[PDB]
Amino acid sequence: QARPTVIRWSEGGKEVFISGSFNNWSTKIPLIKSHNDFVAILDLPEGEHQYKFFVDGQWVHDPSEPVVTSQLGTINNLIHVKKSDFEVF
Repeated sequence: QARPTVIRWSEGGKEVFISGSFNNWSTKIPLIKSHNDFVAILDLPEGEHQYKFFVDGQWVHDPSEPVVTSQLGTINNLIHVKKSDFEVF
């Protein structure tokens, strides 16, 4: 079960994308420009996901978010998605 999740890239650049473990590093999703900033909203299942940005042609992490080292040895950002069980009530 997935949540809408806001991802904001605020270190600037001209063209931003995100990819991550949530889609097995299979595709990049564009981030929309808005006042120095790039944002996307992602449908992501509860739990922890690793992710990284493709900014002006370079794979880069957000230095303001937590990071982790992959099985491949890469530095990826980590997001925890909270469970939304029973939030209707």
